[PDB]
Amino acid sequence: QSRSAKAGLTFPVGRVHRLLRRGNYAQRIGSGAPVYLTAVLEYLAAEILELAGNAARDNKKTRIIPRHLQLAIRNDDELNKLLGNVTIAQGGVLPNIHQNLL
Amino acid sequence: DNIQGITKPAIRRLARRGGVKRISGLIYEEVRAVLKSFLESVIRDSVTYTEHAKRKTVTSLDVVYALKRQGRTLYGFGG
Amino acid sequence: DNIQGITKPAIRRLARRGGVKRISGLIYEEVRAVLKSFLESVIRDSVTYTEHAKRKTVTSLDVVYALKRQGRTLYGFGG
Amino acid sequence: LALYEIRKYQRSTDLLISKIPFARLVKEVTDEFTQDLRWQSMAIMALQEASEAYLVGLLEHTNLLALHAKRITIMKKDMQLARRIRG
Amino acid sequence: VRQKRREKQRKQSLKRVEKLALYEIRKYQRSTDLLISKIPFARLVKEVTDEFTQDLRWQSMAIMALQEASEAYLVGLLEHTNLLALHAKRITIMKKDMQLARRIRG
Amino acid sequence: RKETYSSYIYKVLKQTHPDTGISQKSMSILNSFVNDIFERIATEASKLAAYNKKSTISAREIQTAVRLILPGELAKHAVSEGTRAVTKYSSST
DNA sequence: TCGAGAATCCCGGTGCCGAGGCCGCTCAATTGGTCGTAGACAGCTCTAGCACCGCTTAAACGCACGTACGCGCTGTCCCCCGCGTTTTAACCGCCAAGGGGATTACTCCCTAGTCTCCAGGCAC
Repeated sequence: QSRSAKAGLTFPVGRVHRLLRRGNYAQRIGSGAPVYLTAVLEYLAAEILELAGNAARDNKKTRIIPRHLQLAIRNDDELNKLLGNVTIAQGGVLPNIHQNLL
Repeated sequence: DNIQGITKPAIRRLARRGGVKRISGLIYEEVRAVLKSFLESVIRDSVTYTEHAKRKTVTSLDVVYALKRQGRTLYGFGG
Repeated sequence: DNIQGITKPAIRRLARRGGVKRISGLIYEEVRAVLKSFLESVIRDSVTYTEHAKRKTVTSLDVVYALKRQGRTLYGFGG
Repeated sequence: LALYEIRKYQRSTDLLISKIPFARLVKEVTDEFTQDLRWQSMAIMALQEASEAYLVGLLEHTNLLALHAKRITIMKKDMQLARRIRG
Repeated sequence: VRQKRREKQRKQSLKRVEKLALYEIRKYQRSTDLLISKIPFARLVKEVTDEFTQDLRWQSMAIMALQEASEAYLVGLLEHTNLLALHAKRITIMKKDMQLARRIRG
Repeated sequence: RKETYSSYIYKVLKQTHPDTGISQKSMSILNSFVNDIFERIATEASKLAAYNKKSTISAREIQTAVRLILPGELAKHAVSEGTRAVTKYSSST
């Protein structure tokens, strides 16, 4: 019985606890810690995959491309607060012609 | 010369990606100079990474670590 | 009422300290607005720090660590 | 008398903005965000210094933005595009 | 040489089928791929690495990531200088416009 | 043979929206993003642990780190998901 | 005018390379008895912020000369730009050498743990 099947988790909570142990970060890791790490990573993954599913829905393509992920990460102010500095490979840029040139 | 390999219509298409109506003839040399400066500023760290590692291949892991060190992190090539 | 804790000649003398001579009338209200939006994140991060410290008084080391996390490191108040 | 105050406030390397109205302002924002919290005066003067540095950086960024648009008096749009290169 | 025959067939298919500046702005804003010619950029980064080198090798994906990051930084600086250009009542940009954004960022 | 989240990303994709396909480069971008936010929350949790005399990383350290990094709606939904999963874990051992 | 025959629009068949699934598997995930060690609470003090105001006190609020210049209009003037035309090297395919990356590990060498003796270091 793994620690993931004790809470319905899918992200590898035992592996994550192992990388926190043998990963030059801290000394002790509580039992309530890596299930919560698995929880917040699962929430972030569910948010970005739902945004990618919407981006695949409204763009009539049944697959996930990096342009869809770039339009996911750049058209949300919470995602511009979180990851407004990093970029996506082959993601392109935001199509926004300014009003003064129009 | 290899600094003029990125020619005038290349920077024109880059500006049309960035949304410019009309551009001037003084832009291209300063664009190439700031591109050489940014390339030097990332390549110095990216080659000190591969010079410490007893290697001669500038690996993609080394350039994404050097990009993460200098703020502008990429996704997909490690990390 | 503490939203007007700063005054207009104070912003004028701060502009003379920097180099801004001619000031518009909207600049003081926009400075109050950008001060409002600037202090709020660091102060609520210090509230999160004090909640991590589970006390009432906000200690100075929590302020230094909050300004270090925000990217506005201050020298002289810790270490 | 234009160069008088520029050579006065810059050479005097002390603070210029208030302390106790800033204490009232930080009490106001902790009443907005938190429950009253006691505040060390070193933390209040550290917030004062950080606000001063952020403001002088914003004004020294808009200084050349004023002369860029053939102006001298800074405008409200100057505190709308200097934030674009400040995050 | 079946790969050569397939390449000639694809080249023939591209030659037969695939073969007021306001359109290019909205055209190149929805493009996703790279826009810098590859092997002159590789020769340029080979010349840049010759200043800080020894026969240092190069993986191809590293030069691809470098081209992507440099294109991203250039379009970021260009998108930031367009606002300062139109702020100074200039539809046409100038080298003075790419001096303040190169100054106030650091 | 590297410990990759790829099968887990496809698994959590197949629960809410199974109609969308996933490529290779986009999946590697997702894996690098989740590893980046994982190491960011790891170093922030280790930093907050080494701040105020608590070497054991409990749920308190990482909930303070989640409240620290994320914006308000994101930290609210993240602390909701984390409290839900920690009750489901501490209840079912 | 009938009809047979050639051309084309639209409908049906088929490569094809990327997404999806799968058998074999093999160093990690689980649980466990234990065990030195973090750590949470509490008397108790001590110490830093808060209010009132004694006593002054520069400084902001706001209105009045006045002229510098932001915005808009008018004329100027020229420099990138669309377009045509000529050149040119990028991409692709392919032949070829070979060179560092990757994987295995052993003596040796440098470190965790151990106790023992001494010279730093802010307080009086």
